[PDB]
Amino acid sequence: SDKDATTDGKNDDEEEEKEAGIVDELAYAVLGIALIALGEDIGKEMSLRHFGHLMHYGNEHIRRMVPLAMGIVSVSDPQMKVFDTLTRFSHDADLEVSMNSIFAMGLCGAGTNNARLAQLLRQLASYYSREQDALFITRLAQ
Amino acid sequence: FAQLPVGFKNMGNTCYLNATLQALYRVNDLRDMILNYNPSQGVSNSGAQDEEIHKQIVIEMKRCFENLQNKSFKSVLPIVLLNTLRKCYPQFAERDSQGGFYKQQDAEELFTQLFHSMSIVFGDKFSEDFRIQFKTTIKDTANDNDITVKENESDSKLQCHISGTTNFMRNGLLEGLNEKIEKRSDLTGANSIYSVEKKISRLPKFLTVQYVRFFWKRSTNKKSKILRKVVFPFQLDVADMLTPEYAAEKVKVRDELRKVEKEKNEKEREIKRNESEKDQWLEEYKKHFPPNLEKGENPSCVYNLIGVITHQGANSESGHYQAFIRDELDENKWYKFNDDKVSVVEKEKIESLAGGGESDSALILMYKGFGL
Amino acid sequence: MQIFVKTLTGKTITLEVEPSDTIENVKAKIQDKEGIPPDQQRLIFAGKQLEDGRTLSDYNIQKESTLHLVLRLRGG
Repeated sequence: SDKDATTDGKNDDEEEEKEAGIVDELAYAVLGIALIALGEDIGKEMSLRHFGHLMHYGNEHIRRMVPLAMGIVSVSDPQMKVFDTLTRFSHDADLEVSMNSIFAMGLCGAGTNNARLAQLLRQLASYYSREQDALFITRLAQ
Repeated sequence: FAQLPVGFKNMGNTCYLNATLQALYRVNDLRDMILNYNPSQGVSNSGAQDEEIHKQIVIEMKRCFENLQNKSFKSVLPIVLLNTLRKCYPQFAERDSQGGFYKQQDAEELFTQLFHSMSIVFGDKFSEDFRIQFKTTIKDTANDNDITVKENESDSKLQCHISGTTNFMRNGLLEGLNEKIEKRSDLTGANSIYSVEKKISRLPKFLTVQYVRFFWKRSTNKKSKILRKVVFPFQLDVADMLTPEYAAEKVKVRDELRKVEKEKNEKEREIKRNESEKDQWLEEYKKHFPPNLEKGENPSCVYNLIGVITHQGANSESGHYQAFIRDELDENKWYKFNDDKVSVVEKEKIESLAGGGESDSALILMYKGFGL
Repeated sequence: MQIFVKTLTGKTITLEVEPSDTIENVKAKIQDKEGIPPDQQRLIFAGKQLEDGRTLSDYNIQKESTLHLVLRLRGG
């Protein structure tokens, strides 16, 4: 509950108060992941997944850099359910952002098999991001 | 994920066995015969009681190879085989002081001993598969007064004798199948220098050439290792070491096969933008093979490169043999077998193993007949 | 019996031996004249190794033959 709440506070606050603060709240999460890995082993499993949805809820303005940067590192870390949650943000306009996700995620997926359970999550995520020349967009906001 | 074979985990002081086996199993007849072994395969009977130890060894290869092909496995045991080999030859069964455990020597010797065992079990007809027959003329320098012709001289691999005559493999092969024999015998003269030229009279279907790397220094009285750069072509042509007659036969078949090989290399690239397609070409290739072909013979004078054993580090007295084998499905895709660490490497990595220096360099090269 | 031994430097020397003699005598005699110690010597004929416990008639080894000498190397 604690890990989901810390993130959930940041997302909820940042839309409603103004919108230029949205960019700043992204940095807390990056540091939060580093803190949570030496603080609790179990706590890490939850916070990886919350980060991808931190971005999607708050509607950050930088959708190019951060999912791809997260994604390489998060292959080692347990819980591949992380990639799925990164791609809900990344989807933006389809085949804009989503090209890099497909390219990067197909490498780590093909390259590494370490359980057929782990493989299933990694596959699901790439296919989400794309549609067909930006058929629809997703915004958590109204 | 993708399909990739398994390797051997080195116990330690065992790589001389582990490294060598991999290269051998690439060879298509080799892997086949160990699988299709029966306890009813005809033996080269003249008596002998070690024929029975030879049988046991071939069973151990068969199960190692079954482990290797099947994925329910990530490590292939050499332990049952090690026990059989130590019974068979009691030189591997000694004990080192201040170092430890069971005596460690010699991937060359080991390939020799393994082919010996297989040829007893699978007969002399199997001996011909890697065995090379020569035509040797032993003849005086100037006018001949004493002459002998030897075909009973034979080998199962070439010995490229380095003496600083290597910059290319062919030169050193040519100066170690060319030689001068000095005599210490009474004729009507004595100490006549004879020119000896060995020429290959029967090609093997599978070629092995070993580089000789050792020397006894006599100016310090201690073993050293020769280090030299020798480029080896992936595509090896032995035309100049055959007699004219035999060369004429194999070079004409080779040139037609190179026409079909060219035709494949063009067609392959187009369809890109596999096994069955190779078989459609194989049925075309076999038609240009000569009608006088016999058992234990390459239908060409050309061979392609399927294995390199490399030896790395410092002196001889020391060694950790890693190896390179070529994929059995590909032709420019190579697997690096560093015991159970198996990886894909490219042509460029194979090229780099020419050597000189403390780096990886070649000791044994495995090829096989049929260009492609 | 006169036999030929192809050394590591790819030069052929002769050796005077017997077909009843053991490989240990053969290797001892090369030790006298070159200095090489038997337990590093490997005498090959037909691509088959001739162990210390073998002789020079087990594989029909007569005169005008050439054995191919190569040397050992340790490790594992």
